[PDB]
Amino acid sequence: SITQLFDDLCEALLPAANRKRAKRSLKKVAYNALFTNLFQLPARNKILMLSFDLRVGGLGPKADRLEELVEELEAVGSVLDLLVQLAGSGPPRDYFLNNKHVGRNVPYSGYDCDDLSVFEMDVQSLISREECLCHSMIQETLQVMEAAPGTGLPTVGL
Amino acid sequence: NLNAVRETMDVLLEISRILNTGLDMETLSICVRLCEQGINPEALSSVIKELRKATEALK
Amino acid sequence: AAAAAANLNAVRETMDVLLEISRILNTGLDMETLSICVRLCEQGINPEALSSVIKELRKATEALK
Amino acid sequence: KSPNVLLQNLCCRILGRSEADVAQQFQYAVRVIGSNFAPTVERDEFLVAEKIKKELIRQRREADAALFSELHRKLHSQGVLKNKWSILYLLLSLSEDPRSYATLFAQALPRDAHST
Amino acid sequence: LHSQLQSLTLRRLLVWTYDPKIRLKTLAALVDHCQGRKGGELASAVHAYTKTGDPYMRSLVQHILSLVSHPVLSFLYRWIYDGELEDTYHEFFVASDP
Repeated sequence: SITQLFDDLCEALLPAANRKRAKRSLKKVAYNALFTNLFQLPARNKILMLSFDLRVGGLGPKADRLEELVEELEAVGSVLDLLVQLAGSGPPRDYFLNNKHVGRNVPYSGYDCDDLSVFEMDVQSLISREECLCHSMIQETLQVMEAAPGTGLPTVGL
Repeated sequence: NLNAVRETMDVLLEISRILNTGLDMETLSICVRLCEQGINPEALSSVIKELRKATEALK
Repeated sequence: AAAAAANLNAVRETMDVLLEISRILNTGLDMETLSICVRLCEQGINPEALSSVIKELRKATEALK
Repeated sequence: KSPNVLLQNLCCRILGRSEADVAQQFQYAVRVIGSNFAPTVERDEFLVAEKIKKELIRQRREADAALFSELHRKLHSQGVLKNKWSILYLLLSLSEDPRSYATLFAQALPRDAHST
Repeated sequence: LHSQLQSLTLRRLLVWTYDPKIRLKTLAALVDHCQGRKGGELASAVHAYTKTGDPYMRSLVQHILSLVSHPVLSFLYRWIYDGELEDTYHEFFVASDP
């Protein structure tokens, strides 16, 4: 049902509410764009090149997880080759973290000051989020409260 | 077999979640089954990025 | 033009001097491999980490030979 | 290029293979290089120089210890090299003797004293 | 801490120096429990600090024990394989008679 699997795909990406002619026109954009590439390298390596860029900017264990799944997905190759293409298109606690004070046999470390320095940035981002909200909540409504009479109002636009 | 092809489809969602791909659960099974036909995946990367483009012009 | 050819000369010099320091120190590197390790060290990378890798891939190419 | 694609050329130079063949080693090279990217010791080419002379003198090769001093100046003469500490720190580590204790002698500073 | 004074304040120090308020709490109370102990009797009074359970202290003191008990295991591996005990100061628990 390859002629239908493109028809069901065009429904999901259609945002819910003419919804009867847009699907007819969006199926054109699906075909008008599918045959441009057709007119005109291993698989796991492309993940590692993205695994590297993970570890550099921190978040090591997540990168050790991305490789943990592709190792069990072996025991389909063309599917992961599609996900690596859309890697950047997406939209933008645990106390048993470092916590040298809990464990069975925790090894000697001495002060770190590189875990407490990335434990105050975990808090500084919190106070900087709940402050942009109050900057994006008093702005979205004062831009309407003070304007020309009848701009932001939809009933006056009739 | 449907128990196996469910697990193999469930693991594949996570590697598409941490790779920050916008594919939700429904569009994934559509694209997995469509890639399972034999279509070249280098082209599917363009239709999804364009369907999402013309979708934004509406909103 | 010219300033794009004067830079290709000042790089073939330095890549020829680093090959002299490489032989009097008796590193097993050659002119092709050494240009990879120089590029990496320009972006900023731990030479204590990068040298552990080369000391390993050269240590595994023998188990296969 | 980028360091991630550049690390794979290295695994193809040392091991003679194509990138579709050798992918277990390149999985081990991303593990070590990554999470160990930032330099850990204060950088100075002076200290690393006085350790490549001290090493070529120790092999009774006192003539090449004074030739290096003339090759290390030329590096500064041309000026296309930004990090001269790194490439020497590496060339020294891969050095083999054609033919003990190191907590007594001069070691690089730790960078832990500073608030990195 | 001194390089940043050129910004940090009092309330910012409390979090910076909240951990070294503990290591300087065990060590400053580990040198009083073993005051007059010399020789092995000291390596036995820095081991009575491991029965604590606190995962941060039991993994600190259990490291100082691994250094203090190195000389003790130096006589032992000497008085077992060679039988030549030598300690001008009386530390080993095997006392010889001239």
